[PDB]
Amino acid sequence: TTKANIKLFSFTEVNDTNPLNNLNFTLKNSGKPLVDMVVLFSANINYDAANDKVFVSNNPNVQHLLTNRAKYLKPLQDKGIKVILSILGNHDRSGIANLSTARAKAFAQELKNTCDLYNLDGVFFDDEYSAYQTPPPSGFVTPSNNAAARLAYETKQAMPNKLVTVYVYSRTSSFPTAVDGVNAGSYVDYAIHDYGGSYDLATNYPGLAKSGMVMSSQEFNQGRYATAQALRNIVTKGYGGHMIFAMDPNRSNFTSGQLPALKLIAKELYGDELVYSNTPYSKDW
Ligand SMILES: [Zn+2]
Repeated sequence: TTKANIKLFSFTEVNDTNPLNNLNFTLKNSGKPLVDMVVLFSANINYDAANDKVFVSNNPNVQHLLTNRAKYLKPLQDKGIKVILSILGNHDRSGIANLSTARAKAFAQELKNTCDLYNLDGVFFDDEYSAYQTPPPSGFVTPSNNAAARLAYETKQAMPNKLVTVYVYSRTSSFPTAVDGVNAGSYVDYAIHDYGGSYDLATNYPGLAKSGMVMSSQEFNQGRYATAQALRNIVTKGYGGHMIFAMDPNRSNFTSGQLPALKLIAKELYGDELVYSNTPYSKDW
């Protein structure tokens, strides 16, 4: 009748897959889409040495989708699916976890600009691949969860109506110290576990409610799947979401690995049945 209030996050590797594939899965009884949020993986954080500015760097694949958002993103949004832009390190001195307070304020502004320009629903922070320097260059600090917390906090302040989501990994795995006297629960909307993670996040992000905790993420390319027991645990403990990374009906493992997992999610999380459309969406770029 109605879809359970457990959000399914689907991370689409834009270098490989068309995000419209997220439309191909429906819940038989409720008639609703299986996927609640699509994360475009991923844009990058980069440093412009000339203007000493940190900026959102989009590779040709991300750019393609943003540029053509009426084609690739609007159809998701029209169905009520939220579209989130991931931000990842990109081999230079800048990253998610080493901005000074001033730089964090400036980057949060950049994020806000990007989200406004392309009508994005929020961001996902993943602190990986930056080439952090020692000692820290000018306007950068030693990488730390506290510096990451500052960025997440400034991002929320810049766009209070949009989603701020973080990875339970590296320096965004915990924000135990208030920022300007505000707790994590006040600026983080969702914290997403690394593959198979299932522990409670309340102490990692003080103030974060169970509804903001995304558990036992699956990796559909590598074939790292959740058990039925792990999914039932989400329902019985009252957690708010689940995540799947790199779903792609065009990959050779779809029938043998992906589909059975998607059917298990429909059953265990939503107590319903999966309907797969069988609509081709290829990387047409
Ligand atoms: Zn690279």
